[PDB]
Amino acid sequence: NKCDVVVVGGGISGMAAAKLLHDSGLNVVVLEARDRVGGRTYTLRNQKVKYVDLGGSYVGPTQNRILRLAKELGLETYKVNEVERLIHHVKGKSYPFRGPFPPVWNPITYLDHNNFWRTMDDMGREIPSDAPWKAPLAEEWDNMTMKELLDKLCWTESAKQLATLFVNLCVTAETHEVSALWFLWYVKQCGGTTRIISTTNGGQERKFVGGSGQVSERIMDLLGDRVKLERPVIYIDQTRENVLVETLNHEMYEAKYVISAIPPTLGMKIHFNPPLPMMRNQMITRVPLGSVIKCIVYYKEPFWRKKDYCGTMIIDGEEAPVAYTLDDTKPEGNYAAIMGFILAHKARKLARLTKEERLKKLCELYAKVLGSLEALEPVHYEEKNWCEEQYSGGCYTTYFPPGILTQYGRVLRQPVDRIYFAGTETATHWSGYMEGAVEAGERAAREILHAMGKIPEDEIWQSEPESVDVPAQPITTTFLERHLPSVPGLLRLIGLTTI
Amino acid sequence: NKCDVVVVGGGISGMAAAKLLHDSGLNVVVLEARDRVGGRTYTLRNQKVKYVDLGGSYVGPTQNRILRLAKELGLETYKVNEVERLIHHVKGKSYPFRGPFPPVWNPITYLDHNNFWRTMDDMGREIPSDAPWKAPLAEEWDNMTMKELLDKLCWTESAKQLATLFVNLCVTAETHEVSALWFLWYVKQCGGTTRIISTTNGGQERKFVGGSGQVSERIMDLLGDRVKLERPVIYIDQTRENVLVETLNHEMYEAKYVISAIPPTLGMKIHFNPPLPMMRNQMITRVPLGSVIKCIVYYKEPFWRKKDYCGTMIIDGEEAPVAYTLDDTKPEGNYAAIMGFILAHKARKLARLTKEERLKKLCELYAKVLGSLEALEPVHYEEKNWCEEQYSGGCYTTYFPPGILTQYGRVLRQPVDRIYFAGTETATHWSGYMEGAVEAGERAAREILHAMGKIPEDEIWQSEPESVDVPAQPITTTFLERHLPSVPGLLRLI
Ligand SMILES: *Cc1cc2c(cc1C)nc1c(=O)[nH]c(=O)nc-1n2C[C@H](O)[C@H](O)[C@H](O)COP(=O)(O)OP(=O)(O)OC[C@H]1O[C@@H](n2cnc3c(N)ncnc32)[C@H](O)[C@@H]1O
Ligand SMILES: *Cc1cc2c(cc1C)nc1c(=O)[nH]c(=O)nc-1n2C[C@H](O)[C@H](O)[C@H](O)COP(=O)(O)OP(=O)(O)OC[C@H]1O[C@@H](n2cnc3c(N)ncnc32)[C@H](O)[C@@H]1O
Ligand SMILES: CNCc1cc(=O)oc2cc(OCc3cccc(Cl)c3)ccc12
Ligand SMILES: CNCc1cc(=O)oc2cc(OCc3cccc(Cl)c3)ccc12
Repeated sequence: NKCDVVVVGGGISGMAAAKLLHDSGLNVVVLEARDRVGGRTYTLRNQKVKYVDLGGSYVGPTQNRILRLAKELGLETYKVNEVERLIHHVKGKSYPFRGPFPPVWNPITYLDHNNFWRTMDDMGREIPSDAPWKAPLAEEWDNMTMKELLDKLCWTESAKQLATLFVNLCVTAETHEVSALWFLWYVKQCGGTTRIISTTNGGQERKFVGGSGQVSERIMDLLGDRVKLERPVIYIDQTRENVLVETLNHEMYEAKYVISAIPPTLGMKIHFNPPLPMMRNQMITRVPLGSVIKCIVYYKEPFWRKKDYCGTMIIDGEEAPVAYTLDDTKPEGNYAAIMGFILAHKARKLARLTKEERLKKLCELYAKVLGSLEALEPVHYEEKNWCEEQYSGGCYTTYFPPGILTQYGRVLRQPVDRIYFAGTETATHWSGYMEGAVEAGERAAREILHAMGKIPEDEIWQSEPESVDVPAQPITTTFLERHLPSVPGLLRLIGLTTI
Repeated sequence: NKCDVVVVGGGISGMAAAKLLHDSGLNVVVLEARDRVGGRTYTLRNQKVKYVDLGGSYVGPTQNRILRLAKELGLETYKVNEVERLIHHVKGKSYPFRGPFPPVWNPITYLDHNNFWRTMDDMGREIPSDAPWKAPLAEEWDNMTMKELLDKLCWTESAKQLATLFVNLCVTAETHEVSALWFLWYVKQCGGTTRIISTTNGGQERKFVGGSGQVSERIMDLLGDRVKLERPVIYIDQTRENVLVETLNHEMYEAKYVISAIPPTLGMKIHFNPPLPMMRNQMITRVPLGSVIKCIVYYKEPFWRKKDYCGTMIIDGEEAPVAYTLDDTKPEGNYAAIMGFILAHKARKLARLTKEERLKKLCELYAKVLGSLEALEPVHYEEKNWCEEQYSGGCYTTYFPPGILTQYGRVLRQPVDRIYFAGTETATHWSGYMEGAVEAGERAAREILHAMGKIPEDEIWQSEPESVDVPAQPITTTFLERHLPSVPGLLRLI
């Protein structure tokens, strides 16, 4: 019943908030809808896999908050396999390569690809991380889909196809579904194109030994009976001196403040008294989550390595159920496995199939991409379609359709009386990720500490020391990358010389 | 506790469903979240206005279901005033006109405007009302916004500005917010551009004497204690023999079937056991409602009529708070008033102001457009910002952003075990309107009657005889309207 702060949601963000408040000496309760903590993270354990992350998994350089939290909890990381060659599969053929981006040989196509990535980052620099709606051309960019932007920017089909895959993979949505402003913000607030797409030196560099679910689990262990499982929140009443929070299983909690640590749209599952202000009322109906099935195929051995393939495949084309894979083999070299994502419309299309039918399609794809009959011999399979989750709404995160971020973005983390907002969606650095979950949960917690007069205003937002274990190499460009013309830039140059 | 069918929501759709089931001899309960019925319809009564519709108000020819239901309940209509001239206000000047479309005099602009409207209806002819995702170009059109389509189609700024207003007014959303496929479906399923934009012979022809709220109120009267007010549904459990429906005020209802008669996205406010199927689970997060403030300014007399203006104003441009008005004067000629809509982003922008600040802005606009100082002397004001409503989500209706209708549209009215789906959003003719509310409520009710083996499958969807009181006249076009080239067509000829 009675406490200082009720945290709604026991994912990483809610757990990080609750831990900070608990450590500060406050009495906290975490009300979690599911029979488990972790939310969009979920580590399955069984004899066949030992452990496997079926939700969020990867961490990397510049994600210093999740790294610090995990380290404090006694967790370790290991590096995702990228020793051997990556594969880009396009128009039914595989092209091995090294470095984060597939090589492009055609001079015109090269200019177009180079300009595409450069322009994404150029536009990103115009967008404040903490206020994307303040970008000089916010309205113009928000009123266009990523599809429209790619149609304008990409003078080759090659670049447009790879860019489309980029968007699908980053935000588990179609290019025509999402705002260009929001997408450009999302990439920029992860540190840019190179950082977001990279394994070595990027977001996919590492995983936690034993799974990411341990973050939320170990915090639950620290908090003991303060975490209440199978307590879906249905009602929040702020009309009286103390806030009243009611659960589906009929319990009532009373608190000074509340942290909402759930996906923004999932605030719709709560009836509010008094009603939410107009802007938040409408915002929470305008912010869907993406669509993805995470699929892990197990093999007797990591046989791809013998062919000098690391297990990374970037697979273009409608027929391919999976557009991206990574080696998911244990650091010990056993439980050989390939992780793949079925993205956006394909998650909808292929959800119709049986688990066995999806396994077959994935193996047949991998056999072709890897030129390896061994891919047709899986030993085990695990998968999770996040689209079916009542208490997530999708994965990885919330996307903004055209027009929404400028009109409603400012209220995303604006407090509503004594309700403060956590959740990765409200972060300003790696929003959408476990890192963002920690940033937002701790910031929301500190907003409450400030409201209680326990800390000064300048302590609400806090910098994070760089990890000593996972140092971040800077993102660099070459002179040629900086200065080579775009395709229309080249055509202008040609038209000028021929005059 | 125990009944045959629980209807969630006591708007027109839920009430129409409940009435049909009740009349068929089933025991029905309507669970309504608010302390009132009517939902997106709301008639306010006070001495100053007598009555005023602050929500849905207009009905017209081809909307035979709402007309039949209202007539049965003892309601009458009257005609919205369209005797005198309409006004199109463009680049700071008023241009009076007659007929449903504002005239264009420049020959290039004429071809562009003519082509715009014609093309909307041309495209609509390929979109099945009951399955827009089956349009031959469904994916191509769904993956584009209306902004993109208008950018392609409109060779003049004049046409683009008017087309933009058209979209904003029809669906209370920006052109860049909405799917082209969904918008073209929406217009087509109302009978096309002429029918949707017309007062005389169209959707805005009539209002109900005493207000549209009387539809839901009078059905509540018929059902008596079967309607439970202030019972927001929070939980639906279908794991057992009978469906269990729980309300926020702790009550439990048990039924054979449920009708969900709430806006699709408001399904999110209900916790489901077992969880919803994947497609519906995500669908209900992808379907927002539009944004609108409905504003009624009252005057001593309908002074505009003296200048041979009917009170209809179509007002282009960003600066104007209100893009469209109609005369809201009572049939008796008293309670003179102008109804105006503050649409889409302007609803968001102007919500920050006080009621008095909005009144001043509207009066000053109307004085400019009507060319009358009388507009500066209001006697009363009423308004309603539908964006603030927890149990509507907005008004008039649900819009589909790009990519959604093709991917999720088919599950809108697909039953989930023993839950059937009503609500105007699930209609196939005048979806978005009170007419669609009736169609969907009655159809959902009949799905349940069929599930119970009480009627055959071919009786689930039923035709409606034409109203004798509000007969429809045909929509016509001229030879020149049909055959004049577009701007690029004229350029190809050159
Ligand atoms: C699903 C997914 C996510 C993911 C990804 C791959 C998949 C398939 N890959 C990632 C990766 O490699 N690295 C990374 O950093 N992130 C990755 N993501 C995203 C990541 O999982 C999320 O960003 C993060 O886990 C989000 O954390 P957050 O704490 O913000 O949100 P949550 O996990 O969704 O937790 C919300 C909790 O609230 C509970 N809930 C929901 N509604 C209620 C109500 N009404 N009452 C009480 N509790 C509620 C949920 O059950 C959940 O536990
Ligand atoms: C708001 C509006 C609507 C409108 C319009 C102008 C405005 C400002 N102009 C119209 C017009 O001139 N002519 C016309 O035909 N329609 C016009 N519209 C739209 C019209 O009002 C709607 O199409 C129609 O009213 C919709 O009816 P429907 O029955 O389908 O939906 P509803 O009215 O929203 O009713 C839903 C009810 O459900 C209750 N509710 C919501 N959640 C719950 C839960 N969880 N539990 C129980 N009840 C719930 C709502 O309170 C509501 O009463
Ligand atoms: C930021 N989005 C999350 C994300 C999770 C992931 O597991 O792999 C990615 C791989 C990505 O890029 C791989 C890549 C490499 C080369 C070209 C293209 Cl298009 C994409 C981008 C994002 C991700
Ligand atoms: C479809 N939407 C509902 C609707 C309610 C209404 O009250 O007036 C309208 C007026 C409309 O059109 C008026 C009009 C006339 C001439 C040109 C343009 Cl752009 C619009 C269209 C829809 C409506």
